[PDB]
Amino acid sequence: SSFSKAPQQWATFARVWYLLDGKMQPPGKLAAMASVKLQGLHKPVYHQLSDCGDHVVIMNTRHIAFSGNKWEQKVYSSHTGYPGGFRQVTAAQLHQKDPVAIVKLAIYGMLPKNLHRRTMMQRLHLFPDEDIPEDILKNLVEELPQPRKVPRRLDEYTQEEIEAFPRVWSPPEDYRL
Amino acid sequence: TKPIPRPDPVHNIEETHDLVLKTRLEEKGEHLEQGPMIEQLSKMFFTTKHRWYPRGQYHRRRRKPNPPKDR
Amino acid sequence: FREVVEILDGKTTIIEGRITETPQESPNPPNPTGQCPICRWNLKHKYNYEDVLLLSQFIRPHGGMLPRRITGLCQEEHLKIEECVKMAHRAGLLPNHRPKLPEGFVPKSKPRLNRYLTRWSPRSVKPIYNKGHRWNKVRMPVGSPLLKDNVSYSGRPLLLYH
Amino acid sequence: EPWPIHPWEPGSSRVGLIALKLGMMPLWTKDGQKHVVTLLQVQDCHVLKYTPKENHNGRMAALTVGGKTVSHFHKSASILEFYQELGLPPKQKVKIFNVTENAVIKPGTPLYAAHFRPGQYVDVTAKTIGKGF
Amino acid sequence: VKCTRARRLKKRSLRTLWINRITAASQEHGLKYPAFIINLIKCQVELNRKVLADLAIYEPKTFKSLAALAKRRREEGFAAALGDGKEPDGIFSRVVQHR
Amino acid sequence: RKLIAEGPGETVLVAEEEAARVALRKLFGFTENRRPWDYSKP
Amino acid sequence: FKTKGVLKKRCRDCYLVKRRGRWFIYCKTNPKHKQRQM
Amino acid sequence: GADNFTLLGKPLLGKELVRVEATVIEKTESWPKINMKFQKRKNYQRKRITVNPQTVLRINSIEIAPCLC
RNA sequence: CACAAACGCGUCUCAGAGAUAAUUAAUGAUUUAAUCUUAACCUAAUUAACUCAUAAUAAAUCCAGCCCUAGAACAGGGCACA
Ligand SMILES: [K+]
Ligand SMILES: [Mg+2]
Ligand SMILES: [Mg+2]
Ligand SMILES: [Mg+2]
Ligand SMILES: [Mg+2]
Ligand SMILES: [Zn+2]
Repeated sequence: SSFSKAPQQWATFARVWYLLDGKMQPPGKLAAMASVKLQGLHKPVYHQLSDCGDHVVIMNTRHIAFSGNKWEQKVYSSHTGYPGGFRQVTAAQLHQKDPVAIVKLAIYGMLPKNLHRRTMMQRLHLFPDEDIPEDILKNLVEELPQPRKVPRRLDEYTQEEIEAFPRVWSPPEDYRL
Repeated sequence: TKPIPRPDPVHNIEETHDLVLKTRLEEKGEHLEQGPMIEQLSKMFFTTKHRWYPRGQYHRRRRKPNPPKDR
Repeated sequence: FREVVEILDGKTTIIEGRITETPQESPNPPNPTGQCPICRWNLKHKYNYEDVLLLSQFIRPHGGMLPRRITGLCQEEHLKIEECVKMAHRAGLLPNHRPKLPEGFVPKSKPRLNRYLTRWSPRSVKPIYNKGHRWNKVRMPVGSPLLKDNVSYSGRPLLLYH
Repeated sequence: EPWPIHPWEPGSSRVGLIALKLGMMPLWTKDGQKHVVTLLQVQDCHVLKYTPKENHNGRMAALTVGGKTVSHFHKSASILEFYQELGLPPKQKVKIFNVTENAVIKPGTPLYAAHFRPGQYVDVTAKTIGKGF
Repeated sequence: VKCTRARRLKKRSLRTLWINRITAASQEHGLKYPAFIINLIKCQVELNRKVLADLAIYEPKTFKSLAALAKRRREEGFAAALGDGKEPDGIFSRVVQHR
Repeated sequence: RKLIAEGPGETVLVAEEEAARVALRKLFGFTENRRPWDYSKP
Repeated sequence: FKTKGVLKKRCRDCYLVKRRGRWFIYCKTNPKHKQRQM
Repeated sequence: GADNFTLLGKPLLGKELVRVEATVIEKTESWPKINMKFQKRKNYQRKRITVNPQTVLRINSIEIAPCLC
């Protein structure tokens, strides 16, 4: 690139901020791509000893969509240490109290279990809604695509689509709906 | 491409305190204790606070004075 | 379609039924020799809970499902359609098929938790406090076994229990 | 030139005081029962500083109240400088009170024991007697 | 003792490191590592994972061509299966045997 | 409206000078892709 | 109720019904026929 | 390859297309590498030192012929 | 109770909201009846935990010496009018 030695090294090991929307996206699929960016497993210059790592900003974390009945079946448990201090909280209850706890715990368990996990979690920014400080917004570079295609409801289909889809059956005229 | 933000600290860089006296380069300092200092740097560089503390004489002395250099 | 009208006119009640024009089946189906409507249009093993345009033709205006006798579906497909409609309602789709109750919409509650592919009902599942190790693991169901016969373009079997 | 005064509203909280505990006395009621009362004296009570609602808790404003007068010669440089700007002698103990926005008082306003009318139920917070190890 | 055992693991660890760099540089072009390798071997390009990692870092343009080559070869394989199987081998899928 | 050089840097002022450095290196035929110096027998 | 393993109808008026993820034998004439699957 | 083009082989490039020449500099021996095997509480230790001969090459020039079908 | 204190046998104070399990009831479809629904929407009566409102904590950088209802040491509160 004919760069000088100093600016060439700075450009290669630059930090990049990413934006990742969370509107109706499962936290597991949200954490899978977020874990890669935090570690730096997307840079061909990756190495665990090096401090390569990218900030990730996740917005709309109150609107995550757990698949199946995991809102009532999955539980998050912790112990305060004192006797009789074992607390088990359902996924729905935890999300009702701390909006970003579901996503943060999902990522916190997927990163490597070394001592760098504490360091690389500090680069993760979570926001319940689209209320981001202007300082954070000016740092962003690009937005990652949503991992799950959000299905559209019946009222979101245009009248052209409704007429295009064939009518499968012919109901009788004398039936009362 | 967007135009270069040249005059961003236009007044911050060059501010005249008054037109009767010469400007003063008084860099005020607080010199916070080790406690508040580390938590200021950790928030500044988006790191933890455990690596900003110094180390003992044993680890300092065993570092190589002249590490090999390539290129 | 027929509708019932009940009118009160001075201590006299009049009940009458009126016939409303009904949309008919499309003229040319790809498979005219089929028996039930699903396999007549080559829709066998090709629909899921997302296909609202299909599931909105075998349901009542207030969220219920039409009987198998009227529609003509085979028993195997009728249960699959019944399962998809239940999953569609819980997923948040079909918002105009809920009954209208003016008194109940004003007292809002905790915001709805987005969900999809819910096999059971929200009020009938108990938390898994004691999950268990890998040799005896309580797996949370997702989707329904009735939809395991759908075509898989990837080729990997669908993971129903996870 | 005090701050504007608003009429009472439901759910409003008032400002407390800092008092000095003198001792105990016996007191009798009209039914013949005997009660013990503790004499709490307010010596020097002035509101010191006012913190906005969004800078302290986000729900209720904070009003700072000082204790009895102490000597200037044994306080910190910052503490003496803070009182010099307001124009009051140094205080012994300083506490933070949670007060709603409709009951804010301009700093430097003196407070008296008449702030409490007889018949009311009040709380008391202070360091208990230390018995060592 | 730890010196010799780590020496055996030195070759394994570096091989694992190269695959992560190849996967990272392949995902940047929208192509997974399993698809990038098998569809490059079908083009009779015998490059080990060591030099592919080096091309990924110091040759961003060339690694794109190899990634572009793999994607074109992969899209030809699917076309043959989708057809009757009697389609003449693709312009890039033709096998050249040296003898 | 034609790109001739581009340079990174910590700040805009430092990066802009590096952009001129790349432009001068390309104009003077002293890039890093230049033909290596010939050492064969004349 | 009577928590039992297998549900059987003791009289012809007992009707099966699935509530809260379990099958319940509800009877109107004889309340003693109420059974609950475990 | 170069900045603007790159040539791939299947799996090798012909000798008439690209010529690469290298010059031998040093024919030396590697540093002493230690290979030891040990088994617990069986009194078995084997220590041997390996000195692998090595050669250092200098690559001088890479030339591309303009013959290409 | 032979210290200016400690102490009990003596005196004082002790709380709102959410949320639930079994169970009970309304509306209603697969099954145009009926039916509390691992059918949908809305809604009702309802164990204890638990969570929270709320309350406590809050001043960076006088400190040699003396006093102290502060204290093992180290700390802490007083030393202007007393
Ligand atoms: K039923
Ligand atoms: Mg004491
Ligand atoms: Mg009915
Ligand atoms: Mg609290
Ligand atoms: Mg002191
Ligand atoms: Zn019965």
